[PDB]
Amino acid sequence: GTIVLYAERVQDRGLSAVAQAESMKFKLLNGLAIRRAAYGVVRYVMESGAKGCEVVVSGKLRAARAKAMKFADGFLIHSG
Amino acid sequence: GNEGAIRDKTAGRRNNRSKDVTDSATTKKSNTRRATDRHSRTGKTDTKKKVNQGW
Amino acid sequence: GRVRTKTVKRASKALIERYYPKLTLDFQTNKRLCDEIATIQSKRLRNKIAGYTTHLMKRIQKGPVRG
Amino acid sequence: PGVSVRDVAAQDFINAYASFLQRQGKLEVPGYVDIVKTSSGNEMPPQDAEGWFYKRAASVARHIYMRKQVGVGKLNKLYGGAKSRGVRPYKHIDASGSINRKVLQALEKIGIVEISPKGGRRISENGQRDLDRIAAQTLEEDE
Amino acid sequence: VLKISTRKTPNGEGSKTWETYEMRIHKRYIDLEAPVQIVKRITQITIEPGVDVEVVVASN
Amino acid sequence: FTPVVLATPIPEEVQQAQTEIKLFNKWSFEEVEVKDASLVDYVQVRQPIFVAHTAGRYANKRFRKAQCPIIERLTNSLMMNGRNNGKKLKAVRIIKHTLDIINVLTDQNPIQVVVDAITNTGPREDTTRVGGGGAARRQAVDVSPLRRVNQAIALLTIGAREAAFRNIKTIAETLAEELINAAKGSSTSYAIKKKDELERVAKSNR
Amino acid sequence: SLVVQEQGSFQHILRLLNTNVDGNIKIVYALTTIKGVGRRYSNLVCKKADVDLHKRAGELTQEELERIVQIMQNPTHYKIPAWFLNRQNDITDGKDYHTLANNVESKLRDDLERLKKIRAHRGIRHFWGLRVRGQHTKTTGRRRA
Amino acid sequence: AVPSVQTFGKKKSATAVAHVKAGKGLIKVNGSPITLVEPEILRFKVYEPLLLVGLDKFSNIDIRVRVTGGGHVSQVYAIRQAIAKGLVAYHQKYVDEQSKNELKKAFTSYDRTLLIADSRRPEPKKFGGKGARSRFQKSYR
Amino acid sequence: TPVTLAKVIKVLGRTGSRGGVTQVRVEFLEDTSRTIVRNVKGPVRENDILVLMESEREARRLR
Amino acid sequence: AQHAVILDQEKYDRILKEVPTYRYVSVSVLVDRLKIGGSLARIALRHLEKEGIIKPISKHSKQAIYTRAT
RNA sequence: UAAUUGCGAUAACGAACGAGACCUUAACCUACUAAAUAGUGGUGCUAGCAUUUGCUGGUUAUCCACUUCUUAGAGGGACUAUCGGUUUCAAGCCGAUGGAAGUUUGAGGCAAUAACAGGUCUGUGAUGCCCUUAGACGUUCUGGGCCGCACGCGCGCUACACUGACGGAGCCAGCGAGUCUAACCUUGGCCGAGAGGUCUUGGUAAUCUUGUGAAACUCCGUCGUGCUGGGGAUAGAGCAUUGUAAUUAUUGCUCUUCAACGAGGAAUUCCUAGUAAGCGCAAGUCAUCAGCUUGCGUUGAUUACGUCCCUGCCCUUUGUACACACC
Ligand SMILES: [Mg+2]
Ligand SMILES: [Mg+2]
Ligand SMILES: [Mg+2]
Ligand SMILES: [Mg+2]
Ligand SMILES: [Mg+2]
Ligand SMILES: [Mg+2]
Ligand SMILES: [Mg+2]
Ligand SMILES: [Mg+2]
Ligand SMILES: [Mg+2]
Ligand SMILES: [Mg+2]
Ligand SMILES: [Mg+2]
Ligand SMILES: [Mg+2]
Ligand SMILES: [Mg+2]
Ligand SMILES: [Mg+2]
Ligand SMILES: [Mg+2]
Ligand SMILES: [Mg+2]
Ligand SMILES: [Mg+2]
Ligand SMILES: [Mg+2]
Ligand SMILES: [Mg+2]
Ligand SMILES: [Mg+2]
Ligand SMILES: [Mg+2]
Repeated sequence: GTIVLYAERVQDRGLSAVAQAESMKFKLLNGLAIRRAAYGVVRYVMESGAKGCEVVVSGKLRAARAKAMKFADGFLIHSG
Repeated sequence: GNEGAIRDKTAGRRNNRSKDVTDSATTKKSNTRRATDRHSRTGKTDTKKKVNQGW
Repeated sequence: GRVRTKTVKRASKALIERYYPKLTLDFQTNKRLCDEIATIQSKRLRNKIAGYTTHLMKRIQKGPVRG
Repeated sequence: PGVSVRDVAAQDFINAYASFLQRQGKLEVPGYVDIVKTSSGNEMPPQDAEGWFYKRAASVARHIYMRKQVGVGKLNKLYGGAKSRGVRPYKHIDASGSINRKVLQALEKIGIVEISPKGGRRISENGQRDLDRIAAQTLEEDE
Repeated sequence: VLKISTRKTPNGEGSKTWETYEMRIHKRYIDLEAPVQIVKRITQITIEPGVDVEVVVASN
Repeated sequence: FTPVVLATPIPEEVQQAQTEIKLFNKWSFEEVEVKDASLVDYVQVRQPIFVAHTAGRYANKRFRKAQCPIIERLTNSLMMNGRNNGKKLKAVRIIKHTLDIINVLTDQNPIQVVVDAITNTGPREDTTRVGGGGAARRQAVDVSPLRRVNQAIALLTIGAREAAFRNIKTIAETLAEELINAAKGSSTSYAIKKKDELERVAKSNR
Repeated sequence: SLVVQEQGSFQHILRLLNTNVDGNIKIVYALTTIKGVGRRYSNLVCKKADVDLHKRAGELTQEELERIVQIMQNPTHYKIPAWFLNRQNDITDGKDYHTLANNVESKLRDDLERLKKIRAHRGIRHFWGLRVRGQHTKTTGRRRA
Repeated sequence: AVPSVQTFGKKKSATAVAHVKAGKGLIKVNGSPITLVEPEILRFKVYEPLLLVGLDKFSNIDIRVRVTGGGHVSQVYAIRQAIAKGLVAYHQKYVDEQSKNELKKAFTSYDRTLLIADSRRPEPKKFGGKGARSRFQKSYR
Repeated sequence: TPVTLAKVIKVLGRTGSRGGVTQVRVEFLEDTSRTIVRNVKGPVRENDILVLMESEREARRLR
Repeated sequence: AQHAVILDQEKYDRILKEVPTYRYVSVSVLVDRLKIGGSLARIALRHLEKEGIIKPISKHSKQAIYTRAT
């Protein structure tokens, strides 16, 4: 009784970093292509009124050597 | 045991001191391979279908 | 080295371009002008600006200045 | 004009009070004096041998006059100097808690300092008196 | 100001970079004289997530 | 000098000289003139100081180092060789002592003698290590007044410190000594030698 | 202090405790060239023997010197602490000693052997010409023996 | 109340608080006369304000200073500044302006930053050396 | 010894591979109306006074 | 060890007749006149000051200084 | 120009990421809101010295008042300003004055695209595949080892003394940290030469330890150039502390023992102002142990304010049969 929990939907997930990581995770885990999964996530984020958004995917798919990919659209400052 | 240790000649400084020093002491870093860092030894290689599936 | 970035000099340009009557050879009041007339997010950048638009001003008095 | 001890410089005062405490003969000087070292951060005993208790006491006196209250721990720390840890870097170290606490008791039995509330030792009302006196003596030689 | 100074590196390699995190603790107290009513009113409300409020009593 | 006193009183000779002349420890800043052209403008004397200790921003600009009183420039360069790094207080007194010594011998404003020994150990020219092709010869060069002072303060103090090393005579005595000999250079002094031998090899390659 | 005078009275160098002592040195430190008597020990003994430390080893009336030797080889009788002493709680008769001169040499031997003779690792370690107080023997002390 | 001001001086971390009331001319620091102070070699550094502007000036006023923090020199350079800042604080409100500006003139002419506190301050050291500019020591290999 | 005084009239720049060396034109005081360029060893500004140890001889470049 | 630790009557006599013309006297200066080690050196400085000859124009530790009387 | 920072030239015009802006810390506010957990003046209550009023203290509330100092909120301030030199009279640079401040104000934090088979599976209940899995490569328990010593390399510490060692005496910081379901930081009083012990005590802390009375340093003595009273390695004997445990000696104290080292070859590191160097502190680690580190303040210089000679890296140009890119 001295501790209380409440849930709470979140005003657009499209502007939550965490929301979209877990989306990607679920996308690639659900056996989705890669560029599909990324560009999809980016284009929903942008569509959700973002100023800019960037998705890196690192590690290894199918080939034995690791690679990485940048997926980005719009605007981002990086400093200060 | 401890009786052996003091009784044992061929022990203690006086002895070592009077022995030549190996040259393996004054050695180098040995290094061994680095000029072969970028050349994969796996023998294997990937392929352009597999990288194109995954990525 | 105290070379003024473009955002400084670009603002200075635009400001002189459209508020020459108003502004003077005096930074102190050119400062205060910037408040009422320009939106800037930092004291530093604003004095940084008016400081130079005051410099620019001061030598338009003795001949034109390209830009 | 009137006088304090604050109107008298550091060394002149103490060296006059030291000569005073000596002159008098009323003191109490533990007995391990001469054979003792002042601090574990030291090398040699005092060179005043027959004396230096009068040095410390008069010093101890002046300090406790200059302020509300102090203890042994404080005087230990005050009188502490550096101790060459031989080949290792110097560290400040506290001085003997015995030399002081007995310099305290001695000066107290002679009534130049009392126990104090709050804690520690306080300058005796009779101390003020007899301190400001010899202090005045010191500027009397400078007249 | 709570300082914590740690090597960025999980391991050992590299020039020895050091990095100092800090957490800033702000503490205020305001003394009031009031009856019981206002106090209990003024403490229950004025509630704010993030600020630790603490009300003692007495002159000792 | 019209004496004056209030509550906590101010000592006679203190009350005295101070308000009158603005002189050193107790030495005359008047007179004291640089017996060599140039080197003025690069040797202070006036404005006059009480002791050679100052929180002086003499670094932040290229030449303002020159404006530092030459006596305190002298002391400044006493404090070094690691163990004595910093320790201006130590030095300041050594100079007080030094000047007192210098004064005793042959009189003169001992501050003026310092002025003399300086002006007397600065090499009017020197040499650098010009390439010219591997086996480098030595191009002669006429050295700046500032460097001429700098080298003097450095040269003087050093060979006095070296003299003062490992023997009974104090820093103050050797310093005073090295100066006196160098005031009118007597070539018994470490610095004059180094000066003359610098101008010897400067001349020997022109 | 005072300009003194004296006549032929003081002789330079003088031998006591089976060693030799330079006269023209302040007597406290003079006594130190005897094995087993550091500046402290020296200081106390003469403080006990009632001697003007301001003196050298030079003056020192013959009588004064004798008493100095006396106190040195009986420290517990002439009221010198015991913690002041190079060898308290012997290890045989248990008495507290202060061992002097050619004797401190003897007693380093005696302990060292007492260890060796008992096969104590500390001893073994001595007999091997090593460092015994457990310092690292990799990098330090290489010149040595 | 009698006429008075409070001022300060600061060198490094030393801060020298002063009280310049109107009185029979005392000049004491912490609790002792200014003819003590010691350091001593530097003693004349804190006489200095008195001398530059004539000993007299202090007869209609009393002077106290108490220095906390700083160090055995930091405190001498602080107290003098407070003393002279103090003297020129007094002629600001009690004597006339011209008097004051004559005082400030013969201070800043000579000066050792008697009116103005010194900007200088320790730099933070950085990781990789025992100093702020000093780096440790490397050997390559 | 014939002393020779010359006042720096212009600072020309740094020769010497190292570059501790400054090219300077000077006006000697005892009878002006002539000039000669010298090479300095120390830091130098305008209106300084150099003691030319031999009046007539000048250099140019340095390596 | 190399002489100058005692008083040798003739030495005392040396000190009295040999300290004029010394525009400078001090601890060191006394050692330099082929005599007196630093210890008895300071004693002499106090005891030439007993009466006459030397005037104390400088103060303390390490550095002493005197001049001929007038 | 520190900067693809700008000016300018101009088939380019005008913009974005990064640099700058921004943020944090240190510097300035007798302007603003305040404070018995910060302090000042006055007043009482009170001690000492003088006495002619004075001088120097005591008194977590006996009261009044204030906010200069301390603290931290909100604002203000600086923009290389005024002027003059200099320059394509352009961006700029330089000097003087003024100023808390005029070197990106000093110092940091942040930091684009790209690269490396750099390091890290030994930080992780992050992880693939391999290996192992009961006589275990799981795990725990007892004991040793990581410290082992002919010797090579690297970071350091203390020194070779007289700008010093020693002995008294002066006596001054800043950043920190501290105990609940507990034994942390420790004042004070005693006992002890010392290390320590013992009786109490304040503090979950601007409130108590702590003004952290820190060290260099300052002053008056002692020593007197002698491997000396510099130096303190090595070693013996005793006493204590932490801990279940101290032997291979945890640390601390005392006596004694008293080495090498007389400024260091070829070489090589670090550094431009409150910096170098010297000096000590707190914090991390931590039952106990700092010769380490991260920060801190204290004393406080000499010398540049330049260049491409050395070394290192950028940029064009140019060659290429390289593109997994000279491994
Ligand atoms: Mg940006
Ligand atoms: Mg930035
Ligand atoms: Mg002390
Ligand atoms: Mg101390
Ligand atoms: Mg040292
Ligand atoms: Mg001995
Ligand atoms: Mg070792
Ligand atoms: Mg305020
Ligand atoms: Mg100015
Ligand atoms: Mg690899
Ligand atoms: Mg890992
Ligand atoms: Mg290991
Ligand atoms: Mg390293
Ligand atoms: Mg000392
Ligand atoms: Mg006992
Ligand atoms: Mg409690
Ligand atoms: Mg020796
Ligand atoms: Mg020693
Ligand atoms: Mg620790
Ligand atoms: Mg470590
Ligand atoms: Mg091509």
